[PDB]
Amino acid sequence: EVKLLLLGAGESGKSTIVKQMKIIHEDGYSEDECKQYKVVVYSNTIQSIIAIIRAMGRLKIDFGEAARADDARQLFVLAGSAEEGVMTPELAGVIKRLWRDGGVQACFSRSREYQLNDSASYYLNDLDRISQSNYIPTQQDVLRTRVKTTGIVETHFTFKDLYFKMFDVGGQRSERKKWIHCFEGVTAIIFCVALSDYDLVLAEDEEMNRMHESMKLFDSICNNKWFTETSIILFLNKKDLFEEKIKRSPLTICYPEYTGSNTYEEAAAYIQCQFEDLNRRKDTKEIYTHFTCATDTKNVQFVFDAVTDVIIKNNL
Amino acid sequence: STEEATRWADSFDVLLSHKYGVAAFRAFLKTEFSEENLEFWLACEEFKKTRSTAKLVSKAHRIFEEFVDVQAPREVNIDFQTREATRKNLQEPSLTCFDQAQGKVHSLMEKDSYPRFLRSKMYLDLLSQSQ
Ligand SMILES: Nc1nc2c(ncn2[C@@H]2O[C@H](COP(=O)(O)OP(=O)(O)O)[C@@H](O)[C@H]2O)c(=O)[nH]1
Ligand code: ALF
Ligand SMILES: [Mg+2]
Repeated sequence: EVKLLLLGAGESGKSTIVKQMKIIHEDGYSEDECKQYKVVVYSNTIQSIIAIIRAMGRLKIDFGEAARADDARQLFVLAGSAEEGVMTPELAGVIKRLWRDGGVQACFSRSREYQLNDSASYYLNDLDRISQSNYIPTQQDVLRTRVKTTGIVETHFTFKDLYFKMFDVGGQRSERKKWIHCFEGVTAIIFCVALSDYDLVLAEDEEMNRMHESMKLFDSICNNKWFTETSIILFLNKKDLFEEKIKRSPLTICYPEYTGSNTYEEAAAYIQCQFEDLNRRKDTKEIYTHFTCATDTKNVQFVFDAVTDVIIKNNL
Repeated sequence: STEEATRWADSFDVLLSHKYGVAAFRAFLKTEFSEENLEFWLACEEFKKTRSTAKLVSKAHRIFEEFVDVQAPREVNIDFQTREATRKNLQEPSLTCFDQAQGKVHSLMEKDSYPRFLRSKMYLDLLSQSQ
């Protein structure tokens, strides 16, 4: 038996790692299970374009074309039209024209100044495909969905003749008073950190840098006496999003002292160092760090295999 | 009984419209440590039935202290925008004071907890025992 906790701040990738365990180590996503995520894909798409439009007021950004004003009004009225899982051609076209507008794109480019789902552009760039009447979400579409977790959710699966009791939790501040319930007899923690958080603020506190929040939380977890004998695994996640973002948003936003390059390898390495430095028992305890893309099955399978080996080796 | 238990799976709102569906979902949410969502949602439904202003003002304050404030013992998982709108609404409470926060919490239960409820051992036992 291995009791495994997935911890981390909101949106760090915990439940996505959980989806990957189902894909790799449990039963996978049937077509019928995929179909159940259609209304979520639609909602994520609709809510994302709404969020960008709404932000254009806060940000003092006009539409590239005046005609989009009526599309925006139409979008707000239609927003409920797809709660039964049908995106009307009308809604689909409204969204397409808005997403292609230059003002909207200027706002999208500045999404760190508001709250926007990571999968927004993923879906919006695939609007033609996802809007067809016969649309069935793909396995990657499912992995990309955003559903906020509340509470503590236990699942199980077997791997390398081990029985995993896996606990997935909510990451927002309001949720964290609940975590203690699952802190007994923990074999391993996978602590997820969104690398791409470095220039974002918390949805629950817009004057808190998301990576600073993650650092405080990791400090708390890594050094908690409950976990002295627990294998601490750090997933520096959203490596794909980070690779893209680092070329346009400087790391100094998060770490004003950073004098390295704004390149994936250097900036990623620096973040790893900042998190690993939070270990106040370095002579006594390892952190097992991996750079991850939680939406990439091949990557998570490889990393989780490695993680399992660490856990076996640490329970000999 | 089996027609009622199977009716809970028709949609989240159909579940919520049945007393016994609410009770089952409550027991389920306790097992996932997320029952505050349902108790907040039910509190808001009750609030909307209030007939006097003094009663309305007091209940709005109690709901906010219990569920909405950052220090609330049963703080619901809502973003700053939603919590702040609610805070502002509390200055001159009306029957729509919690609509934004209630909608967010409804969506949270509907999309996260409710699909797992429908696949739960608890619900499957209720179905198999029904009638
Ligand atoms: N591109 C990309 N998206 C990711 C990655 N990890 C998570 N996501 C997405 O980020 C969003 C938040 O992830 P989620 O697992 O729900 O976060 P949780 O709150 O920690 O459970 C979801 O829409 C995921 O599809 C990643 O490594 N790369
Ligand atoms: F934001 Al989460 F699970 F931490 F949805
Ligand atoms: Mg989650």
